[PDB]
Amino acid sequence: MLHEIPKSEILKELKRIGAKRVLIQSPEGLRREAEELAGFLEENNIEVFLHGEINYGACDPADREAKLVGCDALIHLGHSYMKLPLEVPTIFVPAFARVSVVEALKENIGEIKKLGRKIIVTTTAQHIHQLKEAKEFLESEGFEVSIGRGDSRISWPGQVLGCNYSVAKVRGEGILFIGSGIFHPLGLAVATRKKVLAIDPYTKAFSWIDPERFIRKRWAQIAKAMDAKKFGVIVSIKKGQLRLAEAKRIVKLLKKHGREARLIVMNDVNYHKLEGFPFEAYVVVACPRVPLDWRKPVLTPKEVEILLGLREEYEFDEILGGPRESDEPFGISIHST
Amino acid sequence: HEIPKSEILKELKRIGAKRVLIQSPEGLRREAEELAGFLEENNIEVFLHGEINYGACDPADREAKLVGCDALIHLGHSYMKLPLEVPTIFVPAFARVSVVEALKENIGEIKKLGRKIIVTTTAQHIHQLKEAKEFLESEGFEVSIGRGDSRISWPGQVLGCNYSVAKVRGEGILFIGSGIFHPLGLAVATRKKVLAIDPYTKAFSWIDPERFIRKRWAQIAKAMDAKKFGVIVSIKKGQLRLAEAKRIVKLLKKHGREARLIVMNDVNYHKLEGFPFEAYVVVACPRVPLDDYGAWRKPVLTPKEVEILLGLREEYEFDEILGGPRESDEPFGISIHST
Ligand SMILES: C[S@@+](CC[C@H](N)C(=O)[O-])C[C@H]1O[C@@H](n2cnc3c(N)ncnc32)[C@H](O)[C@@H]1O
Ligand SMILES: C[S@@+](CC[C@H](N)C(=O)[O-])C[C@H]1O[C@@H](n2cnc3c(N)ncnc32)[C@H](O)[C@@H]1O
Ligand code: SF4
Ligand code: SF4
Repeated sequence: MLHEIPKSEILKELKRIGAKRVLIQSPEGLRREAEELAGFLEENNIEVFLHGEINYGACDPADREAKLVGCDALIHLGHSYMKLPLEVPTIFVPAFARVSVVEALKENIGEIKKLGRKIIVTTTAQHIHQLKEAKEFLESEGFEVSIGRGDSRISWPGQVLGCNYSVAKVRGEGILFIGSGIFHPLGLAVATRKKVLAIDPYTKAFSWIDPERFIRKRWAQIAKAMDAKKFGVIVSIKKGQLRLAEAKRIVKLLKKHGREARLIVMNDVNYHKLEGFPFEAYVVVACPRVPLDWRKPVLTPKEVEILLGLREEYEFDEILGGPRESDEPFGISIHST
Repeated sequence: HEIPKSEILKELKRIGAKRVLIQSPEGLRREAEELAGFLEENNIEVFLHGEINYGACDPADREAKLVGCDALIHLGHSYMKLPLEVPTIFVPAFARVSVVEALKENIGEIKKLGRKIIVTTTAQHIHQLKEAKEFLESEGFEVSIGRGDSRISWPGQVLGCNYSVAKVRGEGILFIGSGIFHPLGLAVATRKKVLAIDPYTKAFSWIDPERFIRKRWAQIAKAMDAKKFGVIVSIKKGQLRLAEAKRIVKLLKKHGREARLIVMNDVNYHKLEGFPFEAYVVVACPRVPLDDYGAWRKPVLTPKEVEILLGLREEYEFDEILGGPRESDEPFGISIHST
C-alpha cells in the first residue's frame, strides 16, 4: 500500500497553468490509480487521456506522445524527475511506501553493526521520505551515516536507481541498502566494491550481498559471445535512455577488432523483436537492467569491453549525469524546458 | 523481385544521404542487414530499426530524425499518403508466382461471379494484375479494377484496413491471393459475392462471411454489460484516429457508459491488463480487434460495432481506414517520397 495520490494539489497545479488536456502515464502498480485520477481531473473540467504504455521510469517521459495528441501538460505517475528536456509541462508524482523502515532496521541491528561504524546508506524512491528517520535511528545506534547527493539522474540524496549508484560513491566502510529485491544491492556491491547489506522493509528480512555468482553468470554470457563475428548494438529512443554516441563507439570498436557490428534503434528493447536478424550476439546500450535481467548472448557496454580484452575488472553499466544543483521535493514537482 | 541495391544506392547518393535507417517486416530481417552492409561498403552509415514493422502506415521517419538519419528506407511495403520527416525510399515486395495458371484451372468457378467482375489482389501480386486482366477479358469477362484512395498504392490493391479498390460497379469480386482475412474483408465491406483463388495452390473458396459476423455479434453481446470502456488510439502516423476516437468517447458517455481515451503505439492487451475497463474499443488498425487469436481477455470492439452496441446501427459494417482521392499511382518498383 502507498500513500494516496494528492489529487487536489495536482489539479491546483494543472489549474495554475490552465491546462485543458492532459496525458497520464503510470507504471504497472498504478494502473487503477491512473484512471482514478483521470476521473477526478475530468470531474473538474479537464480532458484526460491515459498513456496505454507501461511506464518504467522518469527516463521515459511521454512528453512527445502528449504533444502528438495535443495535450497541454503531462502527468507522470510514480517516479520523481530526473534531468530531461520536456516538450510539455510535466507534473511528477512520486510514490511513497508507507512501511516503516525503522521497524525493519530495529529487527536487524546486529547485522548492521557487522557493516561497520561509518556506513553508507541508500534506498529507493518508495522509501526516500523515511531516509531522515533511518539516519537518525542509525546515528542513535552509534553509526556515522554517510549519504551521497548523487548526480542529475538522481532526485534526492541517497536515492539509487537500477542505472545509477552515484549516491553510494562517498566515503564509508560498508553499504546499507533499504529496499526489496537483489538487483540494486548487487549493483551497489559491484559498482563500489564494498560489502553490502540489504534489508527488505516489507519482510524485515536481510541479505548479505555476494556478487560472485552474478559475475560468474555474466562471464558465461561473455564467453558464449567470444565466438561471435556478428553483433547488433542496440539503442532506445526513450529520452533518458538514448546513448547514440556510446553505441556508435561500440560499433566502431567491434569493427576495429575484426567483428561486424550494426547499430539498432528501438523503443522498448526486447529480444523477441530481434530473432530474425542475422546477429550472433547483442550489446544493449540503454537501460542497463535489460541485459542484466534471450536465446543469444546480450551484453552491456562494459561487458563488451571485457569481451574485447580492453577491460579486466567487471563493471556494472551505469548511466551517469553531471552535477545536480538542487533536490526534488518530497512531493509532487512540475518541470518544463 | 530483387532488392535493387544499386537503384537504392543511387537514390541515396542523389539526395546527399549519409546516414540512413532501414525498417523491415518480419520476413525481410536478413535482407535488411544485407542491404545495410552494401550501403556501408559505399560510405553510407546505416542503422536498422529494431521494431517489427507491420505496414507503410507505420513509417519510422520520426525515429530516423531522432538519431540524425537524413533518409529512411522502408522495406517490403509501398507508399501510402502520409507526411514524412525524412526522404523515404519504399521498396515493395513482389511475389514471382504467375497467377494466370490458377485462374484458368478455376475458370468455371470464376464464371459464377457473372459477366462483369471486380478483380483484386494484394501488393505482392499487384504486378500480375495486368496479366490476370488480359486473360479474363480474353475468356469473355469484363474486368473492372478500382483505383482506390490515398492509402492504396496501385489500382486493384487491397489492404487489411482498406477495400476501396472494390467499391466499383460489378456483379461479384474475384480476389487473387492467399489467406482468409482479405477475402473476408471484401465480403463484409462490399456485401458482394467474393471468390478467392490461391495462386500457389490453385485452390478456390467462395467466401461466406457468416461465421465471422456471428463471432463479432458474440463480442458485442459480451460488451452489453460493460460500464467502463477504454477507447484506444495508436500514434502510428497512418493509424492515429484521434477525432474518431474522441467521438466514440463522447458517444459512450452520451449513452451512460464511462469512456476513457487510451494512447498507445503498439496495441495489445497485456499493457492494459491492470486497468479497470470492462471492454475496449480500438480506433486504429482494424486488424487488431478483428484478427485477435485470443490475446484479448476482455471484449474488444471496432468503432462500428460500438454504434451497434449503443443501438445506433442496424447492420454490421466493416471498420475501414479510408484515405482521400489519389491523384497518381505508385511505381512498380522503388519509390522515393519527401513532404
Ligand atoms: C521496472 S524499471 C525499475 C524501476 C526504477 N526505474 C529503478 O530504478 O529501479 C526497470 C525494468 O524495466 C524494464 N525496462 C526498462 N527499460 C526498458 C527498455 N528500454 N526496454 C524494455 N524494457 C525496459 C526492464 O525489464 C527493467 O528490468
Ligand atoms: C501484417 S499487418 C498488415 C499488412 C498489410 N498492411 C495489409 O494490409 O495486409 C497485419 C497484423 O498486424 C497487426 N497490427 C497492425 N497494427 C498494429 C498495431 N498498431 N499494434 C499491434 N499490432 C498491429 C494486426 O494484429 C494484424 O493482424
Ligand atoms: S534507465 Fe532503467 S533502471 Fe534507470 S530509471 Fe530508466 S528503467 Fe529505471
Ligand atoms: S491493415 Fe493495419 S497494419 Fe495493414 S496497412 Fe492497414 S493499419 Fe497498417
